[PDB]
Amino acid sequence: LDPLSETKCTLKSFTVEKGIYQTSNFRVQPTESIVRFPNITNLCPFHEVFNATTFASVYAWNRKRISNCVADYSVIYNFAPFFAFKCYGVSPTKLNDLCF
Amino acid sequence: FRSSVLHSTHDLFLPFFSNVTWFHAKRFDNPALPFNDGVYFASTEKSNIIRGWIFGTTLDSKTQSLLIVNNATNVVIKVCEFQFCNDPFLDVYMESEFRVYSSANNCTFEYVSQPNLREFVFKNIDGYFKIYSKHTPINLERDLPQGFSALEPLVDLPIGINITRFQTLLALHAAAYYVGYLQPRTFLLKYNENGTITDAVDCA
Amino acid sequence: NFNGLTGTGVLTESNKKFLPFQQFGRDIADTTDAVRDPQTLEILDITPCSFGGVSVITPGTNTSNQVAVLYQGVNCTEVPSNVFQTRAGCLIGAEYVNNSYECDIPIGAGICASYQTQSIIAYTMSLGAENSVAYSNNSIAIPTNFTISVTTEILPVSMTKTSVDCTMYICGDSTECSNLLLQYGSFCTQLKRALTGIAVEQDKNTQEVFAQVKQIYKTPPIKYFGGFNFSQILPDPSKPSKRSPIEDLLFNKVKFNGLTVLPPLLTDEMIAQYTSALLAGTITSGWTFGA
Amino acid sequence: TPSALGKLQDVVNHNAQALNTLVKQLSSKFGAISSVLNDILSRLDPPEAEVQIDRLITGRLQSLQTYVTQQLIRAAEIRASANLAATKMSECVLGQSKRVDFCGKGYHLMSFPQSAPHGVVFLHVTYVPAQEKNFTTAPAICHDGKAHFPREGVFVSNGTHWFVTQRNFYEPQIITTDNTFVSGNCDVVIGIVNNTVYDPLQPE
Amino acid sequence: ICGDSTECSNLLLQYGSFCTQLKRALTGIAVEQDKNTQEVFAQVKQIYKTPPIKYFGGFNFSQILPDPSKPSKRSPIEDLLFNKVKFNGLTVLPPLLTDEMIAQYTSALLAGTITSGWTFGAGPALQIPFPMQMAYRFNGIGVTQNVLYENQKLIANQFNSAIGKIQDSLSSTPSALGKLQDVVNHNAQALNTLVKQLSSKFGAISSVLNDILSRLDPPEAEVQIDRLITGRLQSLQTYVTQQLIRAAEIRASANLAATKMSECVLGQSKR
Ligand SMILES: *[C@@H]1O[C@H](CO)[C@@H](O[C@@H]2O[C@H](CO)[C@@H](O[C@@H]3O[C@H](CO)[C@@H](O)[C@H](O)[C@@H]3O)[C@H](O)[C@H]2NC(C)=O)[C@H](O)[C@H]1NC(C)=O
Ligand SMILES: *[C@@H]1O[C@H](CO)[C@@H](O[C@@H]2O[C@H](CO)[C@@H](O[C@@H]3O[C@H](CO)[C@@H](O)[C@H](O)[C@@H]3O)[C@H](O)[C@H]2NC(C)=O)[C@H](O)[C@H]1NC(C)=O
Ligand SMILES: *[C@@H]1O[C@H](CO)[C@@H](O[C@@H]2O[C@H](CO)[C@@H](O)[C@H](O)[C@H]2NC(C)=O)[C@H](O)[C@H]1NC(C)=O
Ligand SMILES: *[C@@H]1O[C@H](CO)[C@@H](O[C@@H]2O[C@H](CO)[C@@H](O)[C@H](O)[C@H]2NC(C)=O)[C@H](O)[C@H]1NC(C)=O
Ligand SMILES: *[C@@H]1O[C@H](CO)[C@@H](O[C@@H]2O[C@H](CO)[C@@H](O)[C@H](O)[C@H]2NC(C)=O)[C@H](O)[C@H]1NC(C)=O
Ligand SMILES: *[C@@H]1O[C@H](CO)[C@@H](O[C@@H]2O[C@H](CO)[C@@H](O)[C@H](O)[C@H]2NC(C)=O)[C@H](O)[C@H]1NC(C)=O
Ligand SMILES: *[C@@H]1O[C@H](CO)[C@@H](O[C@@H]2O[C@H](CO)[C@@H](O)[C@H](O)[C@H]2NC(C)=O)[C@H](O)[C@H]1NC(C)=O
Ligand SMILES: *[C@@H]1O[C@H](CO)[C@@H](O[C@@H]2O[C@H](CO)[C@@H](O)[C@H](O)[C@H]2NC(C)=O)[C@H](O)[C@H]1NC(C)=O
Ligand SMILES: *[C@@H]1O[C@H](CO)[C@@H](O)[C@H](O)[C@H]1NC(C)=O
Ligand SMILES: *[C@@H]1O[C@H](CO)[C@@H](O)[C@H](O)[C@H]1NC(C)=O
Ligand SMILES: *[C@@H]1O[C@H](CO)[C@@H](O)[C@H](O)[C@H]1NC(C)=O
Ligand SMILES: *[C@@H]1O[C@H](CO)[C@@H](O)[C@H](O)[C@H]1NC(C)=O
Ligand SMILES: *[C@@H]1O[C@H](CO)[C@@H](O)[C@H](O)[C@H]1NC(C)=O
Ligand SMILES: *[C@@H]1O[C@H](CO)[C@@H](O)[C@H](O)[C@H]1NC(C)=O
Ligand SMILES: *[C@@H]1O[C@H](CO)[C@@H](O)[C@H](O)[C@H]1NC(C)=O
Ligand SMILES: *[C@@H]1O[C@H](CO)[C@@H](O)[C@H](O)[C@H]1NC(C)=O
Repeated sequence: LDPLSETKCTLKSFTVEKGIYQTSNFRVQPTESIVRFPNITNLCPFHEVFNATTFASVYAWNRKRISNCVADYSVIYNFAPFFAFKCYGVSPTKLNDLCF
Repeated sequence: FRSSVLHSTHDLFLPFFSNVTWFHAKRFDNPALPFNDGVYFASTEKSNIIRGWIFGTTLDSKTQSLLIVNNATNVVIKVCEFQFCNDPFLDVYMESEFRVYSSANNCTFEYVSQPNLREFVFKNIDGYFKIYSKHTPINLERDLPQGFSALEPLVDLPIGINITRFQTLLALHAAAYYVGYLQPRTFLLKYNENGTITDAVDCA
Repeated sequence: NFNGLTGTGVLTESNKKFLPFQQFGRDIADTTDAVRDPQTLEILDITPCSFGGVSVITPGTNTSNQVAVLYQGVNCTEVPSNVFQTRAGCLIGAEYVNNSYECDIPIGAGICASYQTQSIIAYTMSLGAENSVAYSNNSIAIPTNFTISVTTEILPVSMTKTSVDCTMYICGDSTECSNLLLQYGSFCTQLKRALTGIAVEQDKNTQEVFAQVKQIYKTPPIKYFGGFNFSQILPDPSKPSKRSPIEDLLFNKVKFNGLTVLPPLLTDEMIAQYTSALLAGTITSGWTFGA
Repeated sequence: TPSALGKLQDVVNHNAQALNTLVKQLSSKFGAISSVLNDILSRLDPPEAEVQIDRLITGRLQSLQTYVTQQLIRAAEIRASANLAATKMSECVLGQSKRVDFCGKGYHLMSFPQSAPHGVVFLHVTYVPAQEKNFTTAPAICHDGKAHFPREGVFVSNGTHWFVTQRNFYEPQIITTDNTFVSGNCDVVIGIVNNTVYDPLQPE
Repeated sequence: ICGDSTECSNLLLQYGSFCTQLKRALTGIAVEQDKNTQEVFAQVKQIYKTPPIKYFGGFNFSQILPDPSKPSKRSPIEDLLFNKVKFNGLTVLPPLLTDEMIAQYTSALLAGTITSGWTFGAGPALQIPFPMQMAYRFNGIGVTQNVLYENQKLIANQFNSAIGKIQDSLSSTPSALGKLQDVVNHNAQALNTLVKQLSSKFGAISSVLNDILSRLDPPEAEVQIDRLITGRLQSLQTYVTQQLIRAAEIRASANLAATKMSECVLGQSKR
């Protein structure tokens, strides 16, 4: 309620005998979430995956390795109407907050 | 960053006054040295002679291997399952050579970023492959002059491959280098007001 | 959260000179106090925002209810009706007066508070009254009178001798728990021996303080010694325990969970008799019986 | 002024709160499920009850160790205080101490002991000077062509006459031979003045 | 122990009043350091002032008396002495008496001891010429009063040459003030030990609470967080015990200094 009340709670008594009693502490935290990572530059080549016209047949599906890059999965909603988007492994939407 | 403080850390350091192998320069002195927990590399080549480093355990296209060729213009760091024979060489013909390896299985990593006593430290721990470097000029006779030259971090790339041996290749058509072995010790580093290390003290 | 480095603090434009590879800055306490932005290469300093035990300056609830707080170690600009910036921290609830008085409630470096016209006020304590000694190479001052002043000094002598049972306090009338206590070694033996040593030490302290006399001296029937009245220190037979009025005031003004309190070896009557013997000796023998 | 006897009140309060805090930690729940043991052995399996109660033993054993350490520190402090009190008894009550501010504020004459709960109170009868008057002084006196110095006292002047009085009490005495010394001539004393020195042997 | 962690804060309440005893012990030391200075320097209640700068009996007190040239109002010896002697919840509290007030107490004691002798220790400060003041001190050690009067010019020269050598003695050889610097050295190294044990590894997967709370199961990681609470609370207990021991040592030293002031400065001692 007031400094006198927490002073009484610290001494565990309803009376005070004219002293300087250490009661509590103080802090401040109005904001957070400042710049974390540097310029995202080396994007993963999702252009030659979702925009490539020449796709191989299902019996001879292509195998393309994606590594050493930043996978901006937000571009999937651009190069395709995301009709049958279904993530069976981790999460459909929670995909940019984890790494492999 | 550290400003005018003394910091002691238990890490793989080169022991002071230890036993370091030297190769006093077609004479190349490449005996396919082994690779312990750390290799300290230093050279005094004339001009762009010692610009090759390979790593790996078995090297017979069965384990991951390293191939760092400077190409006189960049730092071509590529990780793949190369095939190294009993004697690699870089006898160009320009600035092109292929007889170093003969196969490439996966090639899962590539790094081609841009770059007279040159010093290097190659460490592999927790999957990462730490790389340090430092270039300081010398003018006296070739005797590894006494002093202090702190090595700055260069690449620090994560790979995760297994490395137990390493070899150095030179381009052909002085060539002296040093190979030191890092050991688990405890040093006492002194940093200046700008963060530059001035001297170290081996506690053992 | 610079590159994963989590923390909380103020970020100001730093004048440090890092190296191209360095990203963080540490002090001798292995604490990150300087950091660089990952996008822009500008260096920033990390300082702790605010923390300090707020001491509520209270003049006692028996007098009044107004209180004052003291945010120790922080300015008055980072706090959420008088506000004054003392060198010990921001003080809220008391104004600073220029007059200097005696230090009543210690507030910090040279600042003390008191309940005076009411409201709480802070000021610079006065070390004493100014007295210019009129020195001269031929001036002397000789006292023409005197004043017999009886001062009091209070010093503790002994503590309360206590002894605690190890197993009965830790577990208590238990068997499955007492078996695990045996695995802890002889820690129970150390505490008991330490408490017995403390008890015999308090007994020895009482003996060395009060039992300095070899015999017990008593005063003759009270008569006119020299005009001095010792009735305040001499015991009286009309009151039990044979304590003087001063000792009576001293005595008036000043379950077992495995722990017990041991009674003193010398009771309140034996110490009273030792004090009476010391007094009777020092009034009829002076410094002679002590030698 | 209840704060006067605060020295012994603090002792008894520390003796009380040390036992009250020790028994208050008995009802604690250090990383456990319940503070009492009957609700642990009769509710949890023996393989887990021995692990859960072991943390309660360490919490209560640490409380006993802290209690014993604090009691030892307080016993050392009280032993220092009791040694001081015994020395003060022997040097103020059993005699007269010349040590200033040891047996009261002023010139100690005698002291009286008084018994107190877990302590002792001394009554210091001190001699305090007061009501002083300023006078003119001189280091020596030149009467018979030679300097004179007071045996036990000081030389004071009320403006016209000179007298020798006690250093701590005002008692003017006529400067005579049995109250002054004789050493040296009247040339090395800085500030020596003239005055008559009486001699009871000359008229008789 | 926690450092802005809600899970640790609510869990620390189960350890009882261990935090209360540490704060009470640290506050008992704080009020002890202020009482020590009040018993050593705060001897007289009257702030005596030195007369205008002159000579008393040929003795040159320019090295111990305060000079109005410097703003700190400290004597040359005090200046030479002074010229060579918050993070992670650690807050250093300022002493009740500042260095300016301690200098004023010292100046008052000095003006009392050079203009009144030991008379200001038992009561009012009585005027007395410093030549014949030291003459009384010769009579106390068994030397007649006439020796000082016949060697006053020699006593003043030996005194002034000795006081002047004190500056050269305490200036060079910095090991002379080692007894007083070791106190702050021990305090600083104890604070460094207390702040460095925060990054310890008492058995948890990491030293930071965020690296453990985000990795392990919050309801399961309680038994591992408690392993760091005990490691950090025992460090605080060790720090408080060492501080209490050093406080007892400093209290003994301060009582010795108070006896020294009351007997050597406020009077003449035969011990
Ligand atoms: C990360 O990206 C930011 C934003 O693109 C970069 O900041 C920009 O860096 C450039 C190059 O140093 C600065 O210079 C020039 O500014 C003028 C305007 O005055 C502009 O017309 C030029 O095209 C050029 O950008 C630019 O001022 C600066 N802008 C900001 C807002 O900071 C930053 O350099 C990048 N960092 C890395 C390591 O790539
Ligand atoms: C590095 O060494 C090589 C040969 O050992 C030097 O020749 C250059 O080799 C690179 C590839 O290794 C060539 O880049 C290529 O460009 C084509 C487009 O023209 C692109 O489709 C390829 O994927 C590849 O990136 C480069 O053209 C070639 N230079 C010349 C003049 O033929 C090379 O100069 C050395 N230095 C560097 C910085 O590469
Ligand atoms: C460094 O190691 C080499 C060998 O690894 C040492 O050379 C040997 O020296 C001993 C004498 O102590 C000889 O008996 C051996 O025959 C040498 N072996 C070889 C292969 O030459 C060399 O002494 C070591 N140096 C230091 C400073 O320890
Ligand atoms: C640390 O960095 C500072 C800043 O660059 C260096 O100070 C410079 O020193 C040179 C050589 O003495 C001067 O020419 C410059 O004028 C200085 N800079 C400034 C801003 O005055 C300092 O020398 C560096 N420390 C070391 C040990 O090299
Ligand atoms: C010594 O002093 C005490 C009190 O300080 C005297 O006791 C009082 O004596 C008067 C008689 O004049 C009584 O009216 C009071 O009731 C007494 N008070 C107490 C507390 O006993 C005592 O008489 C004095 N001694 C002498 C010899 O006169
Ligand atoms: C200083 O003291 C002397 C000594 O007592 C004073 O002289 C006396 O004066 C009275 C007053 O007439 C005479 O009755 C005495 O016979 C004098 N005695 C002597 C020894 O001379 C003198 O008056 C005092 N002066 C002052 C200024 O107080
Ligand atoms: C009073 O004191 C003065 C000063 O000490 C005496 O004057 C000195 O007398 C001696 C011997 O008579 C001379 O050798 C000195 O040269 C004198 N000094 C001065 C400064 O005059 C004086 O004799 C004393 N007695 C009287 C009656 O005056
Ligand atoms: C006392 O001694 C000092 C030096 O030992 C003399 O010099 C003075 O020194 C102080 C600093 O301690 C300066 O503040 C003064 O300005 C100095 N004075 C002079 C004249 O140089 C000092 O003169 C001596 N005092 C006397 C009265 O002789
Ligand atoms: C896909 O590639 C074509 C060229 O092959 C290009 O014109 C187009 O902008 C790319 N992106 C999309 C979304 O079509
Ligand atoms: C893989 O690395 C380990 C070091 O941890 C080494 O002992 C082992 O021999 C390496 N494997 C091969 C095939 O060399
Ligand atoms: C302080 O306490 C005393 C004793 O209980 C009481 O008589 C007095 O009235 C109190 N002060 C005030 C201002 O009420
Ligand atoms: C604010 O804090 C700084 C830091 O100690 C201090 O120097 C200053 O006097 C304080 N007050 C103001 C008004 O800046
Ligand atoms: C000395 O002081 C006492 C008490 O102050 C007083 O009773 C007495 O009359 C004084 N004597 C003289 C001579 O002034
Ligand atoms: C000594 O004491 C007795 C008894 O009190 C008394 O009668 C006598 O007068 C005293 N002597 C003197 C000189 O006062
Ligand atoms: C004492 O001082 C006063 C005031 O200065 C002065 O009038 C008086 O003469 C002095 N006493 C003596 C004995 O000189
Ligand atoms: C006392 O000091 C004053 C002023 O310095 C001086 O005039 C006088 O001669 C001195 N007296 C003696 C006896 O030295």
